[PDB]
Amino acid sequence: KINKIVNGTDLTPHYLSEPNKEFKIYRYNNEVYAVRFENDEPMDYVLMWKSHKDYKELGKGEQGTVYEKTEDKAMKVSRGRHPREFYEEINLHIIEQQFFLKYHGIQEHFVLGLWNIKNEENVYFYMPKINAIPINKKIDQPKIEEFVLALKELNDAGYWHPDLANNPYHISPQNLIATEEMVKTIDLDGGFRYDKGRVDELSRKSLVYGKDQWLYVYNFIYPPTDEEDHRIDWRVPIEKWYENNRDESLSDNPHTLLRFYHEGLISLPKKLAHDLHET
Ligand SMILES: O=P(O)(O)O[C@H]1[C@H](OP(=O)(O)O)[C@@H](OP(=O)(O)O)[C@H](OP(=O)(O)O)[C@@H](OP(=O)(O)O)[C@H]1OP(=O)(O)O
Repeated sequence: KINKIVNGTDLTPHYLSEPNKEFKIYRYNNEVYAVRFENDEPMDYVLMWKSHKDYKELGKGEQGTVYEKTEDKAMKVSRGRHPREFYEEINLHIIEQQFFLKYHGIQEHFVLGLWNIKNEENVYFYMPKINAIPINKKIDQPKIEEFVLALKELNDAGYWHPDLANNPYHISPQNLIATEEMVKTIDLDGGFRYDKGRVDELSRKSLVYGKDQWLYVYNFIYPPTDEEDHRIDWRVPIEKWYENNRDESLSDNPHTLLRFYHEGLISLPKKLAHDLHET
């Protein structure tokens, strides 16, 4: 497919800054791809969305207005005003992140896309359309645990979600989507967050919360209880540890996770505790 895809329709000038030495955008068999080039030769590809070469509203509110351009592709209009080069840089980072997701087989859990900048005064965000389904907790637990373990794999690599769980006291469940087979997360039109070398108080705290983000989401949905089956407040023992272990996260110290887990102060996915216990 590699060589077949690069024989398709070149859409690069509509998304990335021309010319780009590493990434191109191609259409091939009703599929838009992001192709990665090395030696000036194509090496790998990632699928972005399906193509069909007043729209219906899919949503509107805090996160912005999303339309239905086609039945396989959503369109999120931009609210801010920025230069073209601002959305091009975001696209390049999304593509890099998109490859990471592929290499680790977790791409299905995260809805990414690309900002279309061919009209600088009409910039919208294309992404796959997904059919949401009211998420349950009693029966969807395996799917939710599979997403949390995927998000942990993301957090361990330095990436975290910009609007899902900024800290133990903030959660945006609306950005958790359940489908027939799995749980996904949306509101990633800006890509994932990552450290940039800044050391101010806000950026250092954010980097700690970013590595334990997966833990906050899980404990918000499945918090621990006592013998009376009353909700144990997991936030307090976690924050207490943070204030006494500056610039250190719980994921980076697996010995403390299992300790808080056996002590009944935090909840962990089923597979994580077993993989930490045996290994
Ligand atoms: O004529 P183009 O410059 O190549 O633009 C097309 C066009 O979108 P617009 O003309 O509205 O900008 C297609 O829509 P149709 O005319 O076929 O209805 C759309 O294909 P979709 O049907 O899926 O919307 C396609 O977008 P894509 O092929 O990436 O999915 C997009 O090309 P661009 O991606 O460059 O905007």
